[PDB]
Amino acid sequence: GKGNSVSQTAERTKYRSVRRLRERFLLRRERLHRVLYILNFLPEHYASQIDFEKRLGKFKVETEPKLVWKNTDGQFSFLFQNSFNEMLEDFKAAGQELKIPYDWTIYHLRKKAISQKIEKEELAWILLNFNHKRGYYQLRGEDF
Amino acid sequence: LDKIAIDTNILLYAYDNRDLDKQDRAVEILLKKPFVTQLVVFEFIKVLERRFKMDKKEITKLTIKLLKEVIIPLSLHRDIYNYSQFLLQRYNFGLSDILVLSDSILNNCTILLSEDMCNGMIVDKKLKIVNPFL
Amino acid sequence: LDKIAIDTNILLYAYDNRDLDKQDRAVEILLKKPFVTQLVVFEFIKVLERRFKMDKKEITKLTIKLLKEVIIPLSLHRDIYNYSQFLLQRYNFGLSDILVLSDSILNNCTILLSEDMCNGMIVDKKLKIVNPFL
Amino acid sequence: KTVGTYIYETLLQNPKQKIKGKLVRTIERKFYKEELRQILEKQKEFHQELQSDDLYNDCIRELYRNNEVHQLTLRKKDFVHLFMEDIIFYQRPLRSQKSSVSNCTLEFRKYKGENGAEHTQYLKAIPKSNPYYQEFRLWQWIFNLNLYTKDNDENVTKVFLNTTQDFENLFEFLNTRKEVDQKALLKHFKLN
Amino acid sequence: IIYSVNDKVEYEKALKSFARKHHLDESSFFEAFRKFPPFKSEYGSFSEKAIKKLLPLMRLGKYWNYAEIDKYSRERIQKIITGEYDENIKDKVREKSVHLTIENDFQGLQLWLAQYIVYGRHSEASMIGKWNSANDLEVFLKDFKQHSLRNPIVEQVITETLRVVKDIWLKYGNGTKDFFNEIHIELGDTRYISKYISGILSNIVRVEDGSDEGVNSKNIVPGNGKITTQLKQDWGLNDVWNDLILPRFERMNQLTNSKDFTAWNENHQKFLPTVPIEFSKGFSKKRIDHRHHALDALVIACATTDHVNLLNNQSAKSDTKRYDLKKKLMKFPKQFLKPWEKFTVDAKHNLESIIVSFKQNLRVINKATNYYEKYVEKDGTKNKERVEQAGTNWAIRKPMHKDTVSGKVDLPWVKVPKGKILTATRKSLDSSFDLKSIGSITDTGIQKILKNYLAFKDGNPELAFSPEGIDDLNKNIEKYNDGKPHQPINKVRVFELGSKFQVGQTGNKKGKYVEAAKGTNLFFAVYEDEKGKRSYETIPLNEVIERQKQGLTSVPLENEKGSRLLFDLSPNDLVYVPEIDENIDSNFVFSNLNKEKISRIYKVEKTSGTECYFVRQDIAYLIKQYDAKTKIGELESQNKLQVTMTDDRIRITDTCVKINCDRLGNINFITKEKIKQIFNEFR
DNA sequence: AGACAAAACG
RNA sequence: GAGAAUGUCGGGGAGCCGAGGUUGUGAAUUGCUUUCAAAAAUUUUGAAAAGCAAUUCACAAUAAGGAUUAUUCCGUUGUGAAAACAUUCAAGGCGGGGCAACUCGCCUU
DNA sequence: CGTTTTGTCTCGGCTCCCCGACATTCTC
Ligand SMILES: [Mg+2]
Ligand SMILES: [Mg+2]
Repeated sequence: GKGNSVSQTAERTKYRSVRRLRERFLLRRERLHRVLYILNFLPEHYASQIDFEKRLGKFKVETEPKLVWKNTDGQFSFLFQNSFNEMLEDFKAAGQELKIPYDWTIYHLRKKAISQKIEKEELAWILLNFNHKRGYYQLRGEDF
Repeated sequence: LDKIAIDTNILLYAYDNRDLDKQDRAVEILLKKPFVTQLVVFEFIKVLERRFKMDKKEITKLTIKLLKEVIIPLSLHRDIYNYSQFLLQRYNFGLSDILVLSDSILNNCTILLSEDMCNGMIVDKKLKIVNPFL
Repeated sequence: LDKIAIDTNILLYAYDNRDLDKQDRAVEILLKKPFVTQLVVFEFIKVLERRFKMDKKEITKLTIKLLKEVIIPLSLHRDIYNYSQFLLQRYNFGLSDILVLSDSILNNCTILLSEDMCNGMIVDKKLKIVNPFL
Repeated sequence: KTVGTYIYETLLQNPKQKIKGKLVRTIERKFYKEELRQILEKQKEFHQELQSDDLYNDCIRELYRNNEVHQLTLRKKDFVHLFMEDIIFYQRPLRSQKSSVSNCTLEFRKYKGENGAEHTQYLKAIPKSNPYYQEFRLWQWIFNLNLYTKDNDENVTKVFLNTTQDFENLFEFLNTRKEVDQKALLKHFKLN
Repeated sequence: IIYSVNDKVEYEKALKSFARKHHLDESSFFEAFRKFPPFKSEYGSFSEKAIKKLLPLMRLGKYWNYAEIDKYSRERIQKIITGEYDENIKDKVREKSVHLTIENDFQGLQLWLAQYIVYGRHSEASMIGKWNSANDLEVFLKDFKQHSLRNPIVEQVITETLRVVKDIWLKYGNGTKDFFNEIHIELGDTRYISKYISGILSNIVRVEDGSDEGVNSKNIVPGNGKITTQLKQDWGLNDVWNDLILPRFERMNQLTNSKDFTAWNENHQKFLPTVPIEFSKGFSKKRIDHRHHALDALVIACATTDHVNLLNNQSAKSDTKRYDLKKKLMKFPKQFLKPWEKFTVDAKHNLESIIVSFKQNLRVINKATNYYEKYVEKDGTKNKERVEQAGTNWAIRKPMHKDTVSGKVDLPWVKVPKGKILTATRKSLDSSFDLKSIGSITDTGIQKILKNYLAFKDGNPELAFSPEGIDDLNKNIEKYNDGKPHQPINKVRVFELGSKFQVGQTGNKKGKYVEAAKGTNLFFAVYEDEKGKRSYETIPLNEVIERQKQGLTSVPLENEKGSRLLFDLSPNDLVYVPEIDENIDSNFVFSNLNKEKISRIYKVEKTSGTECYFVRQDIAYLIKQYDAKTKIGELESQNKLQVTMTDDRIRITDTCVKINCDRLGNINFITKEKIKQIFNEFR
């Protein structure tokens, strides 16, 4: 009587659009994986678990690799120690604390890359992080 | 009041139309949802594929049809072989007929419908053969 | 690690001594207590009574002996006919062989041993036929 | 400063800050694109692999082994364009809806398919912005036009549009405009 | 250029290229045209070709020239001026084209004239059409296109109406031509289906003699609520309906232990159904059943064109001219005469023997086709084209699970009965957290802190767990945690003990536990053992998915104990519950259906575990629903019962027997002819 | 808001 | 009644994108419970492990699943037994458009 | 076991096709 998405077809289309966005994000990630592997940027432990022959760029079945966490004999260790130490130095200068999660180093590298050299694995981490968050954009544009 | 089973010949006479009266009689039985033994089903499949050469697809579809709506298959009883050996000493029939009777009795079937089994004969005081077409 | 079933031909080659090597191979299989389908048992009984004319008593006794000590019968699965119809579209074999494969798969059998079934062929990604005598 | 360093400094000041979903939820893609362009440009000055034309060609073939046209087009670009423009920030355009446009009620076409049948293809309607449709509509309006006098409400027409010259004049006047109204049309004939 | 290149970079490149090919300075040109507003999306009735054809005829003066008229139109012009005879030219033409004596008269032609001249049809004359059998109707149904009407609801209603009309035609007239002498329609927003259905159905009741011409056949007689209600009141069908629905109202009286649901009246000397004012929000005596639709159909069917004319134009301007219709149709103006003597008796006897037929949607898996772009190698060349996906790829036609995903936990301090698991999900901390709820948090330190805070707030969650209260608690978490520090609290994992299944089996999907989606318990299996006792089960949608993928039946034919499957029930299925004394083992004989038998027909509504809820087939809306406060309802808390509504109150699933009904509500039971045909079709 | 699916309460 | 044109209000379908939430992996910090495992006066303090979490960050999945390597996808819609379909669907040619892929029109069967 | 109570994924932008209802002018 009033009308509120009262249609099975509309709901199906909504689900389909969600799935399509997800699939295209995955495709972008896989293409990044392939390009970086050819460029020889990915860390060896990370690259080892990604298929590059049949299921291109995809993770090998029953694996959840992390670019920065290396698993040696069941123990996970952070990959970028010196960058973490630099971030801790900056935090100490800011006078806050000296105990922070390792993964915060991504933002310190993002700041540092603007005017300093960073390791290639760090660049790959940064690029995938950018792929994760793309931002708002309108196709037409037409600056008002 | 009395569990009733059937043999292959009943369903064959149903499937055959050369003999209108006998086909009618057999179809009349089937209106009562009579029980049946899986070996009857398998033998029916064989005869269908050999004498009538009907397609495998059609025979399977009709088997499913009948087993779903008309008749009721009887679960195979694990004591069929031992009982059949028990029946063989006192009874001299075809081992196939003996197996059919063994499974029918093991499922408490009270009446078996068939022609080529010496009608009226009682098997171990538990199941009397009935010849319906007479 | 893999459920194993057999067909009639294995037990026949066991029962036949014209071919010492093949009989030996078939008996060698039987040392592993392979599973089997009731339809295999019935077909074995028929072939025994037709080709070899063996007595009903002796055939029944041997069936009981084998089913008791060597092999393991597989309970008939009520989904045999529907699955067989499902298999018929993708597979063109004898309806008897299709029924045997249907029951074997429905019982989680992982390997079926037989000759006249186009060895090495995989049935619905669940059971690979193995030809042992080669 | 770029979004990354903004987040970094907000994190330095308040180590308890929630970033995802609280500090920055959604912002114009221009911020991300600018930050990534700056980062890639700066790093291209240090890592030789970003300057190896062989590696650029290798990546292009990897992604576009079957599209020689796009390979050739990309061969004139660099890793910066490949990373931002083609891979990360590539947004597909809308699908064409022209196939769903209605069909003409008058003109058909007939053709015989591979099945030995003879079936009809339809002609799509004309976009109303088309000059042809504009002319058609303008002629229709001209023909339907007819004037009346306020005082006695009589069909005063046939005295101002009676010869083909009058109609040619009206059509010439209408073409030059984009819209007509009471005052313009009445003033045309000198009427008020 | 403006219309086809709808893209910024493309548009500027096209602009610059155009400015180069034509010797125009590309300095102010792009500035002028870089901000051209895009054309609005709208299209005309005709294509470009038709407009090009029609313009030459419409133009006049210097813009008009004879040579601009195509060959066929010029031939037609020559024929018309000549006045000769052509089969493609009608008499109405020469009537209209009397003035077009000379070729020069073919100037300034309006749309209709030029249209006819170019194509030879005086605009759209329609085809009227006439169906000669049910084959035409079924073809119409087959070629119907989806999404072709206002909304899915009207489309579904119209399509089902057409299917029902076809079924009636086949059953009662063998689909023979002009079997239906006349068709009447009524609706009682919904107006949309008023005209489309009449237009479609005119093809069945039309006359080809030329008398019946128009948008709708003269035999289609739409009614109005006035005629229907006045016939119903005058004809006493209101009395029949009241009698039919009364027993529900005495049942409600017993249930309430009162007498406010039935009112004595002395003018008729009987009880009339009624509702107390408090339960009179939107009550309507008609909508509480499904048979009033049929009653209205019956009322409409006997209303002749005279009745509708009389009650739509009762204004006569003179008593005499409409006195004839009054006498022919009204007893002496007091009441209308019955269509025949026993109309009330026939209507009662028919209404009491109407089985409601319910449409069912049991789609689970359906084949789907996937075409994707891909480079194919043909004739030594790689070309992009659409390849079809191989293998069997099913599409699941139901939601497999609810959206919320919970994690599995093991709390030593809670007892887990066998066959059940604990699943915890995050929830926001708000005023809805009382001690009972606070007892369902997995973390014990959080339980301690929350209990302490709530106690400090007089044990009032509304005050304790308001946003201000939560802020204060986070500020001072020390005081409620024995002084030991603690991270702020914003969300807490609450656990529930139940039966939740994993979402999948790959990756981390094994760590996701979900509940069955709404309306997915579509199958309810009933087995029976050799003894006779019945076993009941509810098959999960997933198991049904594998079973149907394997080509097997949805419900297993045998349970774990080996009890044979008696049958499976699904929502909207109809079952018959025999009387307590009745022994329906091989009954059948589903033709002698009297009011008593039909009164014992129930419809499945929902299922869970071993529980199956039923509602009598003729019930549409409850007299009163259930409210947690008053705690009364026509069918208790669930608005549906596991047992019969009659005083016997027997378990329906214990003795019910499934039945099968067609679109027209006729039961189907195996018969001699049926069995014969079963393998006659194979013979 | 509605009504299913199942926990929860006796 | 039908047709053409121009406006107002609604409805339907499809498409390109965005932000969270949830579950799980790893980490930083702080807790609750149990057991070990000591010191001390049944009770108090300390190390370790396990269960449950909290705050924050990186990452994985997001209908089970099935394709594919195109900058492609199918999976909650309808019909109904064919487990088959609808929702893409011919050929040419003459042009417009672009860094080109690709896109928009015209003409004849 | 029989009955009642309870919880159930949520929000933003923009474009491009179609249909219908109601008005106005005109024609058949
Ligand atoms: Mg026999
Ligand atoms: Mg064989």
